[PDB]
Amino acid sequence: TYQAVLKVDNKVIKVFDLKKDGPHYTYKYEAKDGDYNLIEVDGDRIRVKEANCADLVDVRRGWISKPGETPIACLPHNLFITVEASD
Ligand SMILES: [Zn+2]
Repeated sequence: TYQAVLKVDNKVIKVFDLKKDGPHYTYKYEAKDGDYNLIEVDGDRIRVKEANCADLVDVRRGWISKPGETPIACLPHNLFITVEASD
């Protein structure tokens, strides 16, 4: 079993459990300045579904689910999603 760690501005703000038979939902990160990234968890996988950064690189990256995968990164918003083991 794995977990996704969402970090923004060097603060870990949310840890999502990645369960194969798990729920499907969205979580919105939105800063006071209007910068936002919409996280979508679908069972055991996670992505940024939508964002308003200038290049949408994190959106275009799509889903990750395994610890070794390159983290989802929105560099303009200083936001990162990495997958890791339940330790
Ligand atoms: Zn981005």
